[PDB]
Amino acid sequence: AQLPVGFKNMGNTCYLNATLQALYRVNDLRDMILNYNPSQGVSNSGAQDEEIHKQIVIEMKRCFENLQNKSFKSVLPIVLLNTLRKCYPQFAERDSQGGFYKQQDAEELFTQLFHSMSIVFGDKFSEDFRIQFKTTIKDTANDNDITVKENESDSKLQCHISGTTNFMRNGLLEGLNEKIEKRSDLTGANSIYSVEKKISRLPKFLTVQYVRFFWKRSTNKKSKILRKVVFPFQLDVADMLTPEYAAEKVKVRDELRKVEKEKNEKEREIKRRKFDPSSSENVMTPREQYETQVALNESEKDQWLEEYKKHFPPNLEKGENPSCVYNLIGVITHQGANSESGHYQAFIRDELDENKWYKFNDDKVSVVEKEKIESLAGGGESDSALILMYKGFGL
Amino acid sequence: NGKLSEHFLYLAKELNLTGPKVPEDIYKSHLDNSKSVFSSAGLDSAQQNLASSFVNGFLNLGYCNDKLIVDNDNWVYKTKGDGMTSAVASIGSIYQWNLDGLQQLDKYLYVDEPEVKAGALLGIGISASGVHDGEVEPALLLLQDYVTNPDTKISSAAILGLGIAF
Repeated sequence: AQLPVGFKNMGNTCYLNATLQALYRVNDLRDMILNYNPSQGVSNSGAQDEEIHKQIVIEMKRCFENLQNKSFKSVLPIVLLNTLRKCYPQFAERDSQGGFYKQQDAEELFTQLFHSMSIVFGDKFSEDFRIQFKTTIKDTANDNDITVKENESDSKLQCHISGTTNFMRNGLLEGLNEKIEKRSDLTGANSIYSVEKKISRLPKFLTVQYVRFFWKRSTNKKSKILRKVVFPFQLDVADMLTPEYAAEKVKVRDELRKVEKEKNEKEREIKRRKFDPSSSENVMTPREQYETQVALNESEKDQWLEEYKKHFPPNLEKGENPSCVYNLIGVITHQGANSESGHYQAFIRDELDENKWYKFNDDKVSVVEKEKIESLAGGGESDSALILMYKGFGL
Repeated sequence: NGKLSEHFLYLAKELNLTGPKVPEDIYKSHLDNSKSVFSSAGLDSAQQNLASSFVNGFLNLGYCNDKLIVDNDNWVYKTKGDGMTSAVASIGSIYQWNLDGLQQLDKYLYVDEPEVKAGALLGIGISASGVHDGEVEPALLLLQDYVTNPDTKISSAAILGLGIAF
């Protein structure tokens, strides 16, 4: 709906801002959050910090409603931050002006936020980020030993960009070849294991976390892996998918294609109307006609999304993506190797025109393109992705 | 005139030709060539709604046929405010330098708003300029009566009008 705007900064809350706008732009997630009332309570009484987790969720409600508003660039993150310190001692850390909080790892903030929603909603939030893997564990020296896990799963996928990488795409491959060792020689030596995951069940919403923070031993400093990556606007994951799962996904994708065309047909017919003047209605600015048309458009777009979801087979399970394609909606980029006082920037795909993106440099709004984000060289030459947020097509 | 009129080879042709009546007539011949247009420019809505009306006037400099556009009362009443005043005056500018097209203006002079009455009088000024010594439809005939009406707007248009026409 209404255009996203400045997110109030006040110093040392850059990281914090970026992650919050990021979550908001997911359509489903926004609504569940808006529809959260303390009357429904926590859906898990498995946590001694059950009450605090409700409170976070409510402050994010506040932020989201105001973010959407074109009027309010205030969202008041002063209280939200306070709450975070109590919930988790990670966020009480690091000396700074006023309270004690400073710049942090957006990776740390994201994992912690994740549990907060998970406890309040329960399993509903969770299924929308669960990744199953059929993982084969074969010792490089003892290939003969093969131990198979089928129930291995994780909420989050790691893209390792250490080792030869030049692209995000390459890095997604390397990320499956985690390497672990095992003191047992009943599994065949203390050699590195090739660990090879295929994804056998996609979630509705996919979280990519760049792993790259490490202490560069040789220079005795914090560093981050400097190797080039480039993130294409459209992602396709068809190769990582196990053949059998992949076929179903290609069929589903076709119904989705039809809606995307009717959505872009009636979109063009909007642009024409605005282009022409208002003609006779007499002692009126054109502006009053124009605002009305802007309002139609935002409505029509939410309506089109609902058509994709209804058309999906009732065979499809909640917590599965309909397709093998995803669309980039939010990039949390990081700058500076230190995150002790590095700077976070946010790129958020525009609602009203998916084509357009708003770069939110904290409070300050500037217009950039989808292309500008593609053209990034990544590394340290320019801003480079640390967390990527990917949305199933048509959701 | 009086030297010429005393001799009396012809009274009328000389008076006309000394006077500005022959200057009205030669232009009539010219218009046909340059091509009589109903052309208007200007855009709808807001303060341009006022403009477009006025602008038709300015574009139809001198004596020109734009009779049918003028004949619509729609456009005239569609103007707002003080802009209504300027609309009726500019109809006079279609008919600038010529008596012919008086009739449209006279209509405004009787009907509705104080605003359009002032406008009618100013425009009759602009049109009657094509005389001052023809003494064929004097400005004075129309223009006396509205001085007497004490309403300030009506009188002002009218006594300025006298100044222009003669």
